[PDB]
Amino acid sequence: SKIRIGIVGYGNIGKGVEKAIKQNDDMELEAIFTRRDINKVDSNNSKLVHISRLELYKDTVDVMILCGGSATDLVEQGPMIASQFNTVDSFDNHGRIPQHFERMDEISKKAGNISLISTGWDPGLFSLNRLLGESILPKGKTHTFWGKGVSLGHSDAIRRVQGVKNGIQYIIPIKGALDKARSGEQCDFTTREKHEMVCYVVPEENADLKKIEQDIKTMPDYFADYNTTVHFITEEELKLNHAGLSNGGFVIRSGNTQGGAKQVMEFNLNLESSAEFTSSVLVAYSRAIYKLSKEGKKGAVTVLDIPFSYLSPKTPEELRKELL
Amino acid sequence: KIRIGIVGYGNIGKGVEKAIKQNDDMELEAIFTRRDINKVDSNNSKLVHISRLELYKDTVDVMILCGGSATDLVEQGPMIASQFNTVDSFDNHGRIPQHFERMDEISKKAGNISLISTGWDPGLFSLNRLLGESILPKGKTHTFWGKGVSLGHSDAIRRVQGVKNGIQYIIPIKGALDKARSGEQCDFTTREKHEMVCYVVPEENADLKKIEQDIKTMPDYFADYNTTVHFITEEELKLNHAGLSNGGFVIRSGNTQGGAKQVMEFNLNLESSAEFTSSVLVAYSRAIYKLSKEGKKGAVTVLDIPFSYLSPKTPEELRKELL
Ligand SMILES: CC(C)C[C@@H](N)C(=O)O
Repeated sequence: SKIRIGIVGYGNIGKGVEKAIKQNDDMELEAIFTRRDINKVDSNNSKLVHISRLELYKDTVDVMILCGGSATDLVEQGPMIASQFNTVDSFDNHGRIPQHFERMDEISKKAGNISLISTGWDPGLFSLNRLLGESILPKGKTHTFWGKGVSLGHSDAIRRVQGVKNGIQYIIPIKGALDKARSGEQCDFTTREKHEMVCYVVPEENADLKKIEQDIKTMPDYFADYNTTVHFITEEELKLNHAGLSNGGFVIRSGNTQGGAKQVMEFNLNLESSAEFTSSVLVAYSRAIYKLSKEGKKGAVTVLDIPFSYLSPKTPEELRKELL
Repeated sequence: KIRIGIVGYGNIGKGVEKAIKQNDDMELEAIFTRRDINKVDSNNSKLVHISRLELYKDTVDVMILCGGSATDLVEQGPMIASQFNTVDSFDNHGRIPQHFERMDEISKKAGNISLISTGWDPGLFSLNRLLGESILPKGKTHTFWGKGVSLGHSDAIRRVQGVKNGIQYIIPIKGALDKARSGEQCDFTTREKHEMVCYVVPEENADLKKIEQDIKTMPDYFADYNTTVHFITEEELKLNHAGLSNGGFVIRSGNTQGGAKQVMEFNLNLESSAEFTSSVLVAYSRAIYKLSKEGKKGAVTVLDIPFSYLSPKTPEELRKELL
């Protein structure tokens, strides 16, 4: 009697979900729904099933994990899947979450299913800690930094600069800003003080390195506001040391108690593989959604509504005995 | 609007009183002391003798037990829970299963809800231990205790012979902390994570100080740690060791299929441990108030409470601001 999981999208995240499931004995992978012609994408990968056949699994999948491979799926179609299954997604457009919730709630609701939106680390785990922090320390500041990680957008930008063969960009929290937050001295940070950007560029033969550097550093919207460093490297080093699959970040609540005493709470992640971690979180929440659906819960939910006890396959007593 | 009653007025109780002031949606109804009426009327303030607890029925939504004493809670807890929704910070991990059972039985009878073992540990750290092993099933969880007093160990020493008053500190080892943070995965011994430093005021007859080294051999308390010992005057203990600060770390180091290193960390750096613990109790009282109005009865732990219940903001507001 294991939890039957369905995967939609076979990009890095779906690949990770399939992986995570192996680390979860109480779960089985029923199928991987893809758009690519399964016929040519091998056949020994017995779990692969074409997206056109999704509906045929309406009764064999307990939780459908949406790992949409960037397109219309990775934002629009989950609503179509919620109409048929209990789902879990990591919709990451913070500004549009209120709307995504509205829509998903209606569907999952009248369909009698349950849909979990925006889980992962941010949104997801960082969200939970932002809430915990301001809930426990009502008087204070909340600072979220996004650990060393790539920005697809900024990388494409770098590529539009004259004389740039190829390149990559990283956003990195500034240590000095972290140290001050970690100290109880409450304060607000300017954009320039929280994060710095680091680019590794492969120049064309003869290109005007100093020009490229400034073209990137003074680039409006993307870099103008941040201290940016440009390192020039070869195509070999680019491929070897900048796969760009890692990430991390910090959530810090710097506050004071009534008497004025300093109190600091911090939560952070260091991810060698950002995608595999997100997937692991997706799977864990799948366990929670399964329980919830069985309890007969309906509508859309966020990690903000789920007790941590639901993320574990252990019983209530085992937890209170082992972890409390 | 949430009417809070404080039971006990030590450091935590004082802390709850202050924290209530940081919550516009909450009101302090009274502070219950064990002190004899033989005080000074009430000395003004919100102080009320414990004997009058019964009288506040239907005028208190949540009783926050700031008694401070695991053993006292064993009996007093059920007592209160039979009359009010309660919130305590029962900190004896080893006996939490028993406390839950007792509090559960009672609270269900009276139709009330009792939240036990909240605080930073048990409480917040328990939450992260769970989150940690839930997201990274394959890995190792390590908990450290920042640098501060370890109350229990402070009494165990006060029970020693030639000692009449003393204090101890628990201190994480930078070396252990870094390894944990390296996603290297491994097992640590008690002696590898923390060292103990004691400060004791002896002399019950200038008593044998070297036999006071019967503290370093104390089973379950020291001996498992490199325990450094010092002796001082009780003036040098009040104006030098008002150990209010404390902190800790919960590190989950693990690997996802394929061996990629994944590290999660939660830590606290508290200038005033008690006050922090107090803010946690209040935040959770809000959650208990809500569950209460929803009709939940019986005992619960932080593991059963959705984080959204700790905030006075609405669900739509949280999704918009924090999600
Ligand atoms: C839209 C995202 C996939 C990439 C964007 N956050 C960026 O880094 O530009």
